[PDB]
Amino acid sequence: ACQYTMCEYPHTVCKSKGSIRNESWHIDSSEPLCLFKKNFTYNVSADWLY
Amino acid sequence: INSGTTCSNDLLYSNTEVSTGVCVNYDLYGITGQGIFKEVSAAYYNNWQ
Ligand SMILES: *[C@@H]1O[C@H](CO)[C@@H](O[C@@H]2O[C@H](CO)[C@@H](O)[C@H](O)[C@H]2NC(C)=O)[C@H](O)[C@H]1NC(C)=O
Ligand SMILES: *[C@@H]1O[C@H](CO)[C@@H](O)[C@H](O)[C@H]1NC(C)=O
Ligand SMILES: *[C@@H]1O[C@H](CO)[C@@H](O)[C@H](O)[C@H]1NC(C)=O
Repeated sequence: ACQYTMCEYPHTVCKSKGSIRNESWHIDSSEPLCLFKKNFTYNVSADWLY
Repeated sequence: INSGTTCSNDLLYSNTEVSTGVCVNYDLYGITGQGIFKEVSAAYYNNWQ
């Protein structure tokens, strides 16, 4: 949770076999005003997420 | 200044002084009160409780 500079047309690009595009959903390379920053873990083999 | 994450202390002890058998004050994770502690063997807490 930060103060990002979002795009007009955001998308993502997969990492298993990357596509022709470039994952460009923001450009805020200013280590901006991040109010929250966290990392949690989950099972890779579990089918559903909630 | 006055915005962000890297705050200073402002806080109390966090003392490992759990004194059972007597009556104490407590401010545990936000909840305040007075009570008597007593140690016991339990397993129903999970890793987010
Ligand atoms: C949360 O996890 C992500 C991914 O594991 C971390 O992002 C990496 O950060 C390192 C150090 O800055 C970079 O060298 C990597 O390139 C980053 N990976 C990706 C995919 O962006 C992130 O730093 C972690 N956040 C915290 C707070 O630990
Ligand atoms: C993606 O980024 C790389 C490195 O900046 C660049 O060489 C490549 O042309 C970019 N892809 C597209 C479709 O613009
Ligand atoms: C969750 O992770 C454990 C540890 O590897 C694994 O044994 C289990 O199969 C995973 N759950 C599912 C639904 O795959």
